[PDB]
Amino acid sequence: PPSGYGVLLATHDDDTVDVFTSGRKMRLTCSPNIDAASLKKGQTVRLNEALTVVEAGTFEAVGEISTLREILADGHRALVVGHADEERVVWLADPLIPRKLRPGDSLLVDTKAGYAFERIPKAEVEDLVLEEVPDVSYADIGGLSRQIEQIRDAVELPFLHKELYREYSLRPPKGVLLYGPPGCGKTLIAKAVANSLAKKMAEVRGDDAHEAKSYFLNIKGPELLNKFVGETERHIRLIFQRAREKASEGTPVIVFFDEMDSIFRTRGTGVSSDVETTVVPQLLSEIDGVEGLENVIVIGASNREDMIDPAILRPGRLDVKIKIERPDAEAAQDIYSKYLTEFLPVHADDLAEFDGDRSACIKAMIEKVVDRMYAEIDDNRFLEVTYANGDKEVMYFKDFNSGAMIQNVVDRAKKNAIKSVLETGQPGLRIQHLLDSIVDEFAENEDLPNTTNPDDWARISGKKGERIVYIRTLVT
Amino acid sequence: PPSGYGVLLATHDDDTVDVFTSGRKMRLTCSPNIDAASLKKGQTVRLNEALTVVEAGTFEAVGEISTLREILADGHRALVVGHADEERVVWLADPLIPRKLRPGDSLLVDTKAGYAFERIPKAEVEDLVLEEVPDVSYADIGGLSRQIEQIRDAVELPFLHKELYREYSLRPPKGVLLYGPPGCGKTLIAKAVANSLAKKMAEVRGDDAHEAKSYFLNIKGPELLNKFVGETERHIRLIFQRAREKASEGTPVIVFFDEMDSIFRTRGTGVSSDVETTVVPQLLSEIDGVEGLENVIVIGASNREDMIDPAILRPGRLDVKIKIERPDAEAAQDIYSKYLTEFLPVHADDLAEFDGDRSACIKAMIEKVVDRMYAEIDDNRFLEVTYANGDKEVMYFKDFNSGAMIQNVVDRAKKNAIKSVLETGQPGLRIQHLLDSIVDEFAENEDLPNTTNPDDWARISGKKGERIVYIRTLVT
Amino acid sequence: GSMAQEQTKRGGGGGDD
Ligand SMILES: Nc1ncnc2c1ncn2[C@@H]1O[C@H](COP(=O)(O)OP(=O)(O)OP(=O)(O)O)[C@@H](O)[C@H]1O
Ligand SMILES: Nc1ncnc2c1ncn2[C@@H]1O[C@H](COP(=O)(O)OP(=O)(O)OP(=O)(O)O)[C@@H](O)[C@H]1O
Ligand SMILES: [Mg+2]
Ligand SMILES: [Mg+2]
Repeated sequence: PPSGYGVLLATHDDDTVDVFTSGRKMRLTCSPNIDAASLKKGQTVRLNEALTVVEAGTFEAVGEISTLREILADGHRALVVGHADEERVVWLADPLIPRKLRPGDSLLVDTKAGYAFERIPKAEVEDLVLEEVPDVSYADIGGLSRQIEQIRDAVELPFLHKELYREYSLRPPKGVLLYGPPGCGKTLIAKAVANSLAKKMAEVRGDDAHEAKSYFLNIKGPELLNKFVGETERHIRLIFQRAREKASEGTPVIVFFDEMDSIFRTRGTGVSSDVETTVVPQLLSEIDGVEGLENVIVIGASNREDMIDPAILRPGRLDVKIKIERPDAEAAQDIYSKYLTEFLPVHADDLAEFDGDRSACIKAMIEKVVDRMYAEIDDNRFLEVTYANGDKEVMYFKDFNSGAMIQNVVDRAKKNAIKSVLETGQPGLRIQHLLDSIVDEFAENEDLPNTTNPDDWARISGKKGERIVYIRTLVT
Repeated sequence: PPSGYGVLLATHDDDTVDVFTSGRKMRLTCSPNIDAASLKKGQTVRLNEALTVVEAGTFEAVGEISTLREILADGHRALVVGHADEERVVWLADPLIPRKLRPGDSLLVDTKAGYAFERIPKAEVEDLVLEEVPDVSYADIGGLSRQIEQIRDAVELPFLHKELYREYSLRPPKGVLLYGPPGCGKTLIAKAVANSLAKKMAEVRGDDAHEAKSYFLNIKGPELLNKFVGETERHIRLIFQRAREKASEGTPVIVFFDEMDSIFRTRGTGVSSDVETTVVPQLLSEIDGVEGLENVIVIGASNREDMIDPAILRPGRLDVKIKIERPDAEAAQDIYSKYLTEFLPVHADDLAEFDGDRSACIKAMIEKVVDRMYAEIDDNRFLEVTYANGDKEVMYFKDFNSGAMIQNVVDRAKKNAIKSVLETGQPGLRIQHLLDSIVDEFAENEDLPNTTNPDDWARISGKKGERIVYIRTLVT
Repeated sequence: GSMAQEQTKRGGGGGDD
């Protein structure tokens, strides 16, 4: 019953095998049960007090990890550097002699034995950001059809028809940018494309969730910035190496950068710090250089289109610049339909007029509420934009509208309904509740604007030809 | 029979030899089977239960790596320094005492035995700078017939006719710089140069698999920055030392620096801790040097030549300078001809217009699209510029055209053609597809401008004579 | 006198056992 263990090193024609055991190298004879032909270098074997190899086993799974330095000419050995800058030449085991063991890979190794087995880095923490795949799909996004069509053509279409693209000698777009006013739905598309990619990977390759999620990376913005000089660039290089490794000309890898302005700037706008002055060239070289990413798509989302560096906002890097505009009446109706589901409880007062037809009643309520909020009445007057020319312009609450505001209004209406059912005991959302929620929201978001706001007024000022000099809230 | 191993130390006349085993040196006799004369210093021998040398093999193949510092006077001892700067004296092995033992080389050593078994060439420069050879050739570059001539001469002519160069005592230039607006062909020229050099080296010598491309050292901008204080300077010195060693009279060594903006920044004027005052002087001293570096050419690519240090741009160090500009009408036609190959499928109507003449139809399409792009019409008015006094100057898209956006236009036209094929079923590409692609590309790119003054803005201000003070988009 | 951040550079340490 008491049996030892050891590490196989090499094989000979004398039916003998070299085994490292107890800190010493010995040569031993294999039992007749085991055949030496199937043995491979680095395999773990079982020993005994009689010192005979009895059975082979899987390779070692734990130990110190050492960054690979270089691959020797023979191919059976490689130079690897330890944690404290110690360099050793170690044999390469069977599994490493799949993806080539390219230099710069921290290989799992045993210093005493002198053999390698595996590797990995910290960029996987990005994959840990998307531990839960969002369940929102394209069916849950309303008011945007051309934008969804473009984003599907940029990502899903090239991989849906490989032969047609090959015949026309067309490659999938290298990058996609999404820009627009806050709350217009950029992150919704950003997470819907990730959900679709996860579904595709689950249905095509395998049902395992981790591998499916491994094809989407979430940067989160300034997560790359680090304390030490030259470490953020190394992190970016590792991220792009990880991206290029997973690509196979039929499996896209989507690296999503959120709030592009956080880490990318014009290299001169940095006042307190100029880390972007070094970060930007590294990413530019990674995206397009002597060696270019064959099958990697970079999706960036930002709220300040102009503040990004011109080099990034160039064809060949960010091919399609999708613009998401503030919802109009039709988009508002679509969003309300997406939120005011048919299954929500509705008061019998509302169903009395429409014989209990829930769908027709909800559609009529949605049309009434969107008409109420999209009304050019003196009660909806918000601001007076002036210019040097003098063409004073009256803006309404409808101009500063987005899907987030619609969701907030629906939530407030639901809260009012729940308060009413708690106090009185009659359930059901009412039409008057939505109107009250609208006016309360427009009252709550009244004293927001500051002295000067370059958020969305720059475009209007350029349209009118003159710059804004005064704005006032026109209430009471 | 389990038998342990050991390492031979010395040979004595009594047929008894010293063997290092189990971490200690013991004087052991040799079996009559083995010959004492056949044994060599540092050769691994076999032991047994009686600790008798029975079989002698080869020298050790794994262990630590220590750089050779100095061979002692007797020649049987060598002093080396370890990873943590420990000085140790070792005995050279029989093969060490063709290949030449030189100071500074790395040796495979074992601390316990204190022997050096082989010399392992580190060749660390072969790592982190080699890449797969791109397939771009000189024939794939259009609109640049003067700059390509300059760079081709500066790279080939000193090596095409060496005797004539030596007759005039003309040294080959050692500094080539490429600068211009983004997406104009700098990296394209670099890739073409790398491909041509790799093909030439594969023609001249063998080892086509590897080392053939070793003569092109591609370095990304921030790739050389390191966390430690002196590691980056040592990396610079090592790269330049290898470039000096690898260089020959007939074999050029091209060390390409991509994204020249990051490194070589003007000394000082850094708000963050991006200390260039240490790295930049190292590069200057390596390139210029107390002794002239021979058979080396450094190529740098950047779109921001203003932030580069004046010293590195001094003539003689980076004398050869090349400017790549925005393509004109003729250059745009050349680029379109480069991309719109005759092999691209064409619609039946277009072929029927010219009776199936492929070249005539292609050139007609190219001429029409080029004329539409560069026409001065109201719809192509991109930007409006107001100077200090100046006038209302109008910049059209022809003032911002580039090869990258031409490629993007062709790509999206092909995508539209594929969409039409999928929806209608008629293969081919229409001129209307090109026009729709052009208008869509301009609509997507008309959000680029920002309140900044790059080199193009400086050129425009110099032409007008007044500084740029206002820029606005012509949305309506 | 705009306030500015910093990025430090580590120095290697010699440790045995
Ligand atoms: N069709 C729609 N258009 C816009 N917003 C919608 C739509 N449907 C739902 N929303 C709601 O709008 C909210 C904001 O969307 P999203 O998170 O995409 O904007 P965002 O990308 O965060 O904007 P920013 O990044 O500028 O803050 C979401 O919580 C979502 O519930
Ligand atoms: N004759 C040409 N002139 C300009 N661009 C071309 C030409 N032919 C092809 N291109 C396309 O232009 C694209 C960009 O070229 P290149 O990579 O050399 O510029 P770049 O170095 O990326 O510029 P930057 O580094 O400032 O962004 C290439 O992908 C290439 O396909
Ligand atoms: Mg967002
Ligand atoms: Mg470039």
